[PDB]
Amino acid sequence: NLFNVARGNLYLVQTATNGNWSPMAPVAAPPFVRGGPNVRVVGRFGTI
Amino acid sequence: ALAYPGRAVLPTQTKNAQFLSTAIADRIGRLDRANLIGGEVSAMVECME
Repeated sequence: NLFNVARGNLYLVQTATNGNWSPMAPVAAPPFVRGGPNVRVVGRFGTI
Repeated sequence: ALAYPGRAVLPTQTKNAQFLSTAIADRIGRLDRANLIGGEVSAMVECME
């Protein structure tokens, strides 16, 4: 992180807020894990 | 892009794309080049295209 490299995967939920925000060190829980319930991994080509 | 059909970016599910989506991802490019002398040009190279 000193060398401007962050690790770990990136979430993109829409979180409209007015409160504190700190995307680097989120205090809250992750929106979901990679193999959670009702989650789905998008294919290989990203084909709509 | 025309000699390697397995390398295409597939945007939407076209009638082409529902066949190219079944393309195996290691049937592309060179396979096992058989060069003898290190530094000189190779002998023959087996490739899939």
